Amino acid sequence: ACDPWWQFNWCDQDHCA
Amino acid sequence: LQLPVGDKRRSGFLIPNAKYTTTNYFEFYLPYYWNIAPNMDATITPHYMHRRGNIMWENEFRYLSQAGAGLMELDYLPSDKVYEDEHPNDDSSRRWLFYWNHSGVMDQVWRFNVDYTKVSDPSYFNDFDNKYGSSTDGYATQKFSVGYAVQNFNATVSTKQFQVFSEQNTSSYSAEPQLDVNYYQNDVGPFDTRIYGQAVHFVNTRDDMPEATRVHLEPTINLPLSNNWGSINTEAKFLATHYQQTNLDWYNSRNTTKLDESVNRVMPQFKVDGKMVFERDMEMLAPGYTQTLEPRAQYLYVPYRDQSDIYNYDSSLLQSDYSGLFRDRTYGGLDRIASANQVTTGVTSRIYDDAAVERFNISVGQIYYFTESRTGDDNITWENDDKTGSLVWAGDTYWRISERWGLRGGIQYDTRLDNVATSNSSIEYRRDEDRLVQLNYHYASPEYIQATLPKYYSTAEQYKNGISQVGAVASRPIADRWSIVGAYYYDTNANKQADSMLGVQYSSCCYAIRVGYERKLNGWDNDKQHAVYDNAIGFNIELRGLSSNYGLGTQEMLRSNILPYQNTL
Amino acid sequence: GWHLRDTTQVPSTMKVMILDSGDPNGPLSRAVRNQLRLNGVELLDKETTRKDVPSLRLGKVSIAKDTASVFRNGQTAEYQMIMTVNATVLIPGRDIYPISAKVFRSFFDNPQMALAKDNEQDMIVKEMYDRAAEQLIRKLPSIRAADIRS
Ligand SMILES: CCCCCCCCCCCCO[C@@H]1O[C@H](CO)[C@@H](O[C@H]2O[C@H](CO)[C@@H](O)[C@H](O)[C@H]2O)[C@H](O)[C@H]1O
Ligand SMILES: CCCCCCCCCCCCO[C@@H]1O[C@H](CO)[C@@H](O[C@H]2O[C@H](CO)[C@@H](O)[C@H](O)[C@H]2O)[C@H](O)[C@H]1O
Repeated sequence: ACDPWWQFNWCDQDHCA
Repeated sequence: LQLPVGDKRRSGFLIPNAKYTTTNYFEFYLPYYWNIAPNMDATITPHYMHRRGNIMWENEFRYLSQAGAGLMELDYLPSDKVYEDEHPNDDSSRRWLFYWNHSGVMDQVWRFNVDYTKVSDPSYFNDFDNKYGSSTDGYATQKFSVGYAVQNFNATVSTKQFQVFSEQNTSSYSAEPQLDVNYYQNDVGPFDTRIYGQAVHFVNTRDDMPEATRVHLEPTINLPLSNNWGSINTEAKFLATHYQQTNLDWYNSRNTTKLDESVNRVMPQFKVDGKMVFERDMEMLAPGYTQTLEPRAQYLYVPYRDQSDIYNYDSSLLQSDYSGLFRDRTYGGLDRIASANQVTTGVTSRIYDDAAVERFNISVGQIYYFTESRTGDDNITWENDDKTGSLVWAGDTYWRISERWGLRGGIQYDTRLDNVATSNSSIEYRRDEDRLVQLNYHYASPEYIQATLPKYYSTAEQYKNGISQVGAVASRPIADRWSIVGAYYYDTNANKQADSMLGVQYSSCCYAIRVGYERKLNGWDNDKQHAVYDNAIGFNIELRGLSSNYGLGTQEMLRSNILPYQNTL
Repeated sequence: GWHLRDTTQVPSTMKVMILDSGDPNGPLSRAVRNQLRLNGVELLDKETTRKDVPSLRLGKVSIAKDTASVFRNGQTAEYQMIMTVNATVLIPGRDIYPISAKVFRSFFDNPQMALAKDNEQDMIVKEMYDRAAEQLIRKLPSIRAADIRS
């Protein structure tokens, strides 16, 4: 359920980990 | 009906005026003025052209109403021997121009704007007089807009279309329609809040290009704090955008990256801006003079979102002058929004005299990038692979040397270009509207042209060398009745003239006679790979005595060339 | 001998002002109102019964776009935008003082992205008003000086 809703985070699209 | 005054006199025939050009040989205009009613007049001008061997009918119509002031122009030439010879396969050789400029604010809330130009062929402005267009124009603009604006809200519906003249890529996108909404609220506790919304439909002239519907929302909240000597503003914003893209088959069959029919792009933005002001009394130069030093800093952060699946409809790279250094956007529009992790640092020094009047100012600033600014579709051709550090520098200066002397300068340097991106300078002496001299210089490096313009610009002979243009303008009156005006704009890369103009006006109590000569760049010869020049020598007579216009016509002559004069104090 | 600015940008005699213009809902009026609000100036309406309050009347605004440079074929390379704003400051009883602001901007033209360029132009205009407003504020102290030596 993160597909549209991750966009509101302050991280870059190729970040996490 | 014999020789009235063209401003508001009874209808009749104005003074006919003649000219000789290299594009039309002998031309002569026989205007007739028609005062239809108060706030409504028209002008019908038969314009005989000898080289084309015909008459172009020009119809001007000026009106004023509660909706605003407007002006319509309709030029029609039924046949054209030159155009027919150049285009023998067409069914007709008629040329025409339609122009409409309307501007008005009604009831302080409604705003009506129309800026419409439509020509029959892309070469219209290279053949005919430049009064509502110019031979330097690359396209014709067609804009309508109706807006409603109250103190804390506004909503505008507009339509923008463009007719491109260059026969390289005539495909252009248009917004049919575009709706913009802004709402503000200034007393939400200590915070100031605002919201911006947009709904646009992008459609292309070509039938095989993608079409789009874009909906954008932008809530913004900021906290400003101020002192007598400093200020700081903290801003937090959201950018939400939805794209519905259709007609992607042709594009998706030609490119390795795929456009998506439905796209959602949401990103936060954080900004902190800070200013300080220091003062000192600079007695060594002059007593009572004040020098102010203003440091300014700005941290900007926008995360990275891959935008390669969105076609670029209305986003273009923005110039970075000193004022543009602190801008929060890299591109215009909303198709491309670059990721940002950057700090902009600048300083401005001002010098005021004893009367608290600003006489000098100089600004220098730079942008430091902690991470690379990327959109996911990065195709700009730089001279190197620098991505982080002090990449952009800008400087500006303005000096009012005396009452009659003024100096202005600006420079923009990019380390990714390995060269100065752009620069401009100007020095002007001006005693009054008639006594003036001005020297100006414009420079744009070929690297900047290659980076910020299409590839064939960097390949074509007439674009790839950049800009290095020096211009001199002068005007002097003689015996309180004669006015002499001259202008010369010269390109130093090719060592060739770009523009040249002379003008002599004799003004009397009841009439004025003006003689004007101009030699201008007017086109490019693709066969022999050299520029085309156009010469024009014309005479005009106007009737005075019915108004208070006792001027010598210097300013009007200064604006009669393709590089018109602008006052820089 | 540097020191922090100990005086307000707006003179203390102008901490309460009346903002007047023929386009109260226009962009220039909004920019001027925002600049005055950032400086702590309290704005009243034109019909207020308070006297001895200075008034700021915004005049006509001229926006001109011209060709600053051309390519080798005579096509426009750079566009020069000039914004000229005229205003007057009425000091109650004393006099009226005219002030003006001139803002210069430049941008390169690109027919292939004409629509994009148009949007950029709009952005530039949106910035220019702001600059103009700042310039007007920077001319407020001088008027105060002109009020003293008179
Ligand atoms: C910070 C203070 C405010 C700004 C003050 C400066 C403003 C005035 C400077 C602009 C005028 C001079 O502008 C300057 O022109 C020269 C000469 O063409 C350019 O210089 C150019 O010289 C030749 C031209 O073929 C090239 O080989 C070279 O690589 C290139 O740099 C500069 O890149 C430009 O900056
Ligand atoms: C400060 C204001 C100055 C106003 C003075 C300028 C007005 C005079 C216009 C120039 C005179 C007209 O002259 C016109 O230009 C030049 C002569 O210079 C000739 O053409 C010339 O142009 C180029 C560059 O200018 C020369 O390097 C070259 O030797 C020659 O081709 C044209 O064939 C002629 O038609």
